Amino acid sequence: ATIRADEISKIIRERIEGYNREVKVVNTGTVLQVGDGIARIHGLDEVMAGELVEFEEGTIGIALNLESNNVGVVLMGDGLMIQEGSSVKATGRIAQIPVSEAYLGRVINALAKPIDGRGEITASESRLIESPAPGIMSRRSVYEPLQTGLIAIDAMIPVGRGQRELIIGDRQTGKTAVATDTILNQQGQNVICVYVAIGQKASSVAQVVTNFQERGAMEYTIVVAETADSPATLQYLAPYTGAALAEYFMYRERHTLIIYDDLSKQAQAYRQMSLLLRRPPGREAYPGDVFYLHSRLLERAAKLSSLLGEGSMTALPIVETQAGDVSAYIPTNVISITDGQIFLSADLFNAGIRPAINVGISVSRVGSAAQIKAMKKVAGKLKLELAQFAELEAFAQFASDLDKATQNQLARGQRLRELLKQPQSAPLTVEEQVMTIYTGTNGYLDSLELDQVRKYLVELRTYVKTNKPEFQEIISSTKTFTEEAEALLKEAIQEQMERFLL
Amino acid sequence: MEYTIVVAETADSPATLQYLAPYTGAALAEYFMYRERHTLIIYDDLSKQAQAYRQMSLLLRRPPGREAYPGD
Amino acid sequence: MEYTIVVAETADSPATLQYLAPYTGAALAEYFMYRERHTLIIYDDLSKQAQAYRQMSLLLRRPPGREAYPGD
Amino acid sequence: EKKNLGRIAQIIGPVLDVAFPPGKMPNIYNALIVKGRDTAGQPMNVTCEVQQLLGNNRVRAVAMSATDGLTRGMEVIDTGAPLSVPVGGATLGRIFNVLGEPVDNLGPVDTRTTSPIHRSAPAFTQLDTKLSIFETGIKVVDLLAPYRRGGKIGLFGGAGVGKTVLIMELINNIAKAHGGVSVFGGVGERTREGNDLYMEMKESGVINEQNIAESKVALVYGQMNEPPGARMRVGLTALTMAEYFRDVNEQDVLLFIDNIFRFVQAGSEVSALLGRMPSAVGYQPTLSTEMGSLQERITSTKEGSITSIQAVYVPADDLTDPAPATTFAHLDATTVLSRGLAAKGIYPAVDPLDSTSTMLQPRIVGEEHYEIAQRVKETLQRYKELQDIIAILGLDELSEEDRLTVARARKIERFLSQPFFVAEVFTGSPGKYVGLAETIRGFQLILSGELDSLPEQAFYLVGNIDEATAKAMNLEMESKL
Amino acid sequence: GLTALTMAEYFRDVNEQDVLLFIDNIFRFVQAGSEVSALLGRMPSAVGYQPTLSTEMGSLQERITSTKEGSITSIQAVYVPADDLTDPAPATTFAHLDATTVLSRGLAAKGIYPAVDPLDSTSTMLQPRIVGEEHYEIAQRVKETLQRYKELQDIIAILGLDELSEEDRLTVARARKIERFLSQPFFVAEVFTGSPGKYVGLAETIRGFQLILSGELDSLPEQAFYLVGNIDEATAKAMNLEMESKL
Amino acid sequence: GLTALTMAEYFRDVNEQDVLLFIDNIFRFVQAGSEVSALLGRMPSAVGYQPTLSTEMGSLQERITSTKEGSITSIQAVYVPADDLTDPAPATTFAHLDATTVLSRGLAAKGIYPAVDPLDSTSTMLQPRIVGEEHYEIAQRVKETLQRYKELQDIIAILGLDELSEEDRLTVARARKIERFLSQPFFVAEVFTGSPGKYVGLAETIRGFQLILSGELDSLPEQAFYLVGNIDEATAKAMNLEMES
Amino acid sequence: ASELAARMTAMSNATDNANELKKTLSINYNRARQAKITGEILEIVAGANAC
Ligand SMILES: Nc1ncnc2c1ncn2[C@@H]1O[C@H](COP(=O)(O)OP(=O)(O)OP(=O)(O)O)[C@@H](O)[C@H]1O
Repeated sequence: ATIRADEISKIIRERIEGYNREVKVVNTGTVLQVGDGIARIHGLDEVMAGELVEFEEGTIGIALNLESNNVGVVLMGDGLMIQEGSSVKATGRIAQIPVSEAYLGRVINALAKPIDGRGEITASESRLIESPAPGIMSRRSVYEPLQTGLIAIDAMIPVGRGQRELIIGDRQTGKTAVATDTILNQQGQNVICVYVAIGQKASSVAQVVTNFQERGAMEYTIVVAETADSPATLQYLAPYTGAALAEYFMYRERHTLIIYDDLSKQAQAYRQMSLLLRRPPGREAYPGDVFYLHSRLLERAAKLSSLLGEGSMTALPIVETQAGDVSAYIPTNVISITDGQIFLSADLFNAGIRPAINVGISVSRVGSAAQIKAMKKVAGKLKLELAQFAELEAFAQFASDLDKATQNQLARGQRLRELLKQPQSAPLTVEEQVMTIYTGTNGYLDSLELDQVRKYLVELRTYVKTNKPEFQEIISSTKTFTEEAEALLKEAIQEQMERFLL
Repeated sequence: MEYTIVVAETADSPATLQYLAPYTGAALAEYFMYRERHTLIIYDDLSKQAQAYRQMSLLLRRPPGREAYPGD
Repeated sequence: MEYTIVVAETADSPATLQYLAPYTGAALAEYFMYRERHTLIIYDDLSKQAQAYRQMSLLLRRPPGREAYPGD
Repeated sequence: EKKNLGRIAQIIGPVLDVAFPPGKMPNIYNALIVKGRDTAGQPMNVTCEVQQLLGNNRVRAVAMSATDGLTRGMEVIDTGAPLSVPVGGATLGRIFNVLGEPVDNLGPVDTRTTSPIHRSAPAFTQLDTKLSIFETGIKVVDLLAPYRRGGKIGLFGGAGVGKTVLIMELINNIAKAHGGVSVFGGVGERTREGNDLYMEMKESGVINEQNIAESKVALVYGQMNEPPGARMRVGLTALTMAEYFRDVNEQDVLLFIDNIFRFVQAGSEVSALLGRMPSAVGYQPTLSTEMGSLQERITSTKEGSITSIQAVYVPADDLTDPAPATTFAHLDATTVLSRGLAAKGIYPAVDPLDSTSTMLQPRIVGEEHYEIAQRVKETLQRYKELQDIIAILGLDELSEEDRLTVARARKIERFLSQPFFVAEVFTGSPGKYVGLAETIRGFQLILSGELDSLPEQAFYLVGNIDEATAKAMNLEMESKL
Repeated sequence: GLTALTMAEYFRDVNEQDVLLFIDNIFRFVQAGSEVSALLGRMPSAVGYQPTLSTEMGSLQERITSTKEGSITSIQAVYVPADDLTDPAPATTFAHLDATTVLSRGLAAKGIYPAVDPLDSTSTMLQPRIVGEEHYEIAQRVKETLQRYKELQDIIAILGLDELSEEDRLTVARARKIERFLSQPFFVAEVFTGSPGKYVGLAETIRGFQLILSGELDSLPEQAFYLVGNIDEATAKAMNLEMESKL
Repeated sequence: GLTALTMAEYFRDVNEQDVLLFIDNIFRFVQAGSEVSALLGRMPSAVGYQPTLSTEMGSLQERITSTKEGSITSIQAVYVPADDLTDPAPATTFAHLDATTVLSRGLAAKGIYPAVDPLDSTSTMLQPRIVGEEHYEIAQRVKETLQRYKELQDIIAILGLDELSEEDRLTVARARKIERFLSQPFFVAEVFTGSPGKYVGLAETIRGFQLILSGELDSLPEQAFYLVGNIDEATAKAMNLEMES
Repeated sequence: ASELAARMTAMSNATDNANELKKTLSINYNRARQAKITGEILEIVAGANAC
């Protein structure tokens, strides 16, 4: 560059005073050209590529790209109140973050700083940001299930602990209710969740953290929140720091669940952070590096084997398909990066189905291996039932017919699909959803109204556990839906059909 | 034609003059408007005028935006 | 085959060679065209020649144009 | 702040790169005024904002007024803080450009209390938990698609369709019902329409010619004459002029922005002028961060909500392209004003069917409100379906089961039209303000079916349900003659 | 282009005679400017041409004006690149060109040569006081009939040819006969058609279009109008075609 | 990619075996080139990639050649980005590859796995001397059927199926039967869903396609061939389908 | 009456199907417009510097 950044008059005076003289500046650098969130520093030759440099005001800067003289850094805070000529200092730790089990419940501002204000969290650091993702030998095939809570998801598109699974959708159609439902259902079985929100209007994330606080999940969850009004580098770093803050609990043999929120907004923060650098972009002006981005981000979320302790981190990123087009750039990118897709369609959520999951497109690459030995048979039968119903509804038989549906499969398929809708943020337990899936699966209840199958099954749910703890014990201990469980469930739902009739 | 100043700018006029023509006619009609007379200025091909501004600004090394039209 | 030269250029060639291959063929047929024989040249993937010339004239910092192709 | 004497080295278009002594440089977004000179002989100062630092003590700054005639090396003076906008009770009624000088020519504004343009975000200990909806004062809005108190609102409708009477009614109703106060902040407002709005305000009593600082609007007008720096920062000026209102008086402040796409267009101009590499379709790279800084300070803090209403002009009518996309990521309630409804005369012309709000859900509004709202929308859907077929068959020919649906849908579409507190100047109708309780009970009475025999025109241009029955019995009393 | 312009400008300054210059592929006079401008340091404009597209294109196409010593009639054959009608290199030439004749690939698709668009090929000389009232009314009726055919193309394409209106079916048959009849067998294109070239003045084709669109001879077969010099030639071709149909 | 290629090249060139290397997502190689040559200072190219997207990937593809010692049957799951083949990074892949199969997202959206597009998937080996005249003629006929289906897709758009005449309706029914039959429950997709895998040889699928294209199997509905292997098993599936009703 | 009602249900199916087609084609046209304009701007800006 003809206009080289380390050619300020004041700075080149420092070099011109000593040609081949007394030793260089070891860890003292003067900031210069601190503009588009990317400060540059003269000297500071001790800085490791990736070292975490500091400033005078107290703002933190990752030192990504050190050129010949200017060690260009990426300051994480706002670069507003920094003036040129200010001194900087590295600290000799490669992009670390203090992390501990005191974070469970806090609201972190992507720099391991609590933004709730009520106290400063202490820690034993032990953790880097850009750590190596677990190797191919350290990972094990996903086998343990994850009680997602939503009937549709945990029935047909199963999420397994250690299996990244994006929930791609459209704007203003769920995905945050779906993510918070997955977090909320993890009340009983211990997981150290991390709900890292990248692009969220601050009122939405405040509402979500308050909903957590009142429904109790704040005993474990970690809201690494970054507002939409945050410097682009913080919206870029927040999922990496969330992944490190959940990886600290993944390495010590404990299942975790991280949820990147609006991962399209994170890639949007990166295209901002790079088009300010004027590095060349690709399709839709993303700088092309978004794949390596979502690689460092999403390949460090899987189940480590028994060697390093059987830990896990499902990733559940939320790419917001702004277009409604699956074949955009960054949704296609994250679909290639993740182990499946849970498609939250827009037209269905406008049409009423509250978890807008449509199983036609939404598939889980971990498949039925991640489900329970109990739910696998009945969920396979239910998926085939929904295939039949989807055909019979999307296609002909509006005229009565040769095959004359609504008398073979159409009524039961409508009942099943209108059973799949959950209430807003009311997750179903494991045995509850197994019985609910079974009910419409083999065609037990077919001659109710399709209006209020939910309004019957609320009563059925409230009744079955209070009447027959044998069912809950069968599902809780053996984890297998026995024929004996089928029989006792038949009797329970018979008595509830009585209590409903009267 | 008694009352209509036809500010003509041929195409071989340089980029500056095609850029300046609407401003010239605006400065004439502005005087006539300030002295109580209702006017009516009819520009011709603002596509062509902003295209001439595009030319002169891309020559003048100003950074271009959408459709290579300059910033302003 | 006794009459058909084949100027063959692989993919592993430096992009100078995929730029010179059709010129090599054209001149080798030009000799026969001045030898009165009604020769015939067939280029294969002439998109690939312009693509390798794009490779060249973009590795020379000569500025690109439409579809990131170089100028001439 | 201090005489940070600098030279205006480079002047490209609006952008004017200034230099400084090596020690003291204003930080980013720090307003600096040049001690400029007019070619007519007046030392006119055009104010500027440092948008990008360029290293060699030279801060590239955009200009909030025309740079035509700015001499290179003219003394530029720092202010040490962002553009000091004269907030307070004083700025209640007058028209302001971005730097905060009253351009209506009435009088100088008391600059006693001034907050900077760039005050940062409020944290989560500041933002409010409960998601209370906003009882505006229009029956259509506060039944079918409620506006979120503390949240964003989008008026997709065009101009002339009735946007000005709608915003006037909203301002008068916020002054009347709550303790609130409105701040119209038109960004890139075309000065003809700006004067149209100002004169309609003055003729509506919303603001008083004679009584300033008791008015109910703080007009901040981004003209289009001004360089792209000004009609971009007018949004933030409105934001802080309303934020001081909420954080000094604890009142439900309104904030009307003219088209967010016009703000985003101004941002695109200013970024292309700065030369930073343009992003997708051509809006700036820092599009999401910029407009998030604009629209995240609009949040219900624990002092009092700053609920705003933002026009949105989608380009070529697609919500896909980034600027409407990064806007609709923010918007919490979107209500389109319909030209066909306006031509019919169902004022307000808000489309009852296509207007949607994320706040309509039951745990937010109330189970009864969500149920009656869903049933009203399903009834209006039935009516939009059968409007195809009553053209052919007629009301009596089709089934009497949903002929009642057609009749109730007529009664609903008529009941939605509210006589405003501003339409009096056009027709003399006195105007009725309708809270949520009244319209809820009235719509339950209409849709349930108690009022199946009342004439349709007894529901048109009426307020509560009791007043509607009063209009009906009035027509009955005149039916004898 | 400027060399040809200098020859014409001499023939219009000195010999005072109306010189007819032909330029073909004038778009190359902008493409070469692009290829040198990119190198010259001048920044790129829209889709990839030079920044001084308008000034250079005008600097050529403004010197061609009848200048009170003679009249330089010129016919530039612009190359609309890849049928990009919005491309700047033809878009700035549409401003300078009086009698634009937009030839369309979609009309050479069905073989109608020349593939001049009957709609878009428009002229500043189709005003009635300039051309003749009969000429103007017949051109108006032909262009309106072709616009009707283009608007009924979609109805024809999907919903069956018969399901449109019956008077509009008359308009469709009339439009078909018109858009075939406006095909000319050229003398220089005799090698591509195989048919001998036929020259027809304005009067004969005017009288032909009158009786064609007037519905009076709407009974001939369609191929009797295609690639035909004149209306009487079309009537004779209908005889020949109906004879060789049965025979 | 280069180290996989060298590993296979040592076992082909030296020890003379029929080495297979299944380089997965060779597009990621070109995208890594895009990363490095955006950061290496080299000038940018078409839409985002390096300038040498047809010489670095040329170096990867051209070293995989069946030499006189051994042959390298390589499979490369090249990944079109954003679902458009006209992209340059798989466009330069099309020129090098000779058994190109395009896995369109349409067929996987409809549920037909594998989603190999039947029109677009072509080969250099679909030749008379190479595969026999019968295989060639059947391939031509099924390509014709699917192409006419995709060409009157614009008519089984806005209008209905019943707008077609008899021959169009029959070729549409045949195309639906074929497009369904082109699905197969894989031997490794048993984890996702579907039946256990059915290995299908050429001599068995060629007979099923003779059968379907001879119109002799018109009595069967479309759901008979969906996710089945051999055509005798397809007919058995239809028989059990009618038994189950 | 039966023929005209068959034609009418064909028209209703065709109109709703063309509505679906118009929506999907508008989506394709919008992503095509964004892709075209973005590619244009990348051409222009990347050819501006030519360092
Ligand atoms: N299953 C559901 N049932 C009822 N209401 C729902 C459901 N899911 C979401 N909502 C409503 O949607 C609102 C939350 O928005 P939603 O989760 O739909 O999109 P979002 O995730 O906020 O959008 P973005 O992805 O841009 O953040 C809540 O007010 C809630 O009432």
